[PDB]
Amino acid sequence: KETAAAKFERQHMDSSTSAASSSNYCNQMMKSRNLTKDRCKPVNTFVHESLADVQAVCSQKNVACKNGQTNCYQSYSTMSITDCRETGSSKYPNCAYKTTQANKHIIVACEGNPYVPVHFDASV
Repeated sequence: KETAAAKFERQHMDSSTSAASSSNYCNQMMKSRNLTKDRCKPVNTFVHESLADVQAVCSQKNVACKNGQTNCYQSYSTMSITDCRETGSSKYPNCAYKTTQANKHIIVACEGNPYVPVHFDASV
């Protein structure tokens, strides 16, 4: 089955673009990354950075996750991110999202050897 690390990349990484280029970015990416296949994922963040730069966060500032786990890390630097959240009209299978671009620090949970992101916790 898909590993947690691979799931993180599919759900949260977009090294192919430097920022969201239009209001339809989230609609298209949520679909393309299969985040709308079985239900409309309510909220999601994409990170417009290299994979290595995001993986490196696992060696940056430790902080407890929202759920209390202690394997979370905040990036030292801000990153280009896109916030995706369902619009009021979103209704499966016609999932619909508001695209918001931002430059924020990220907080990720990490696991494994290599020690890599497995969950996106927050943009801050």
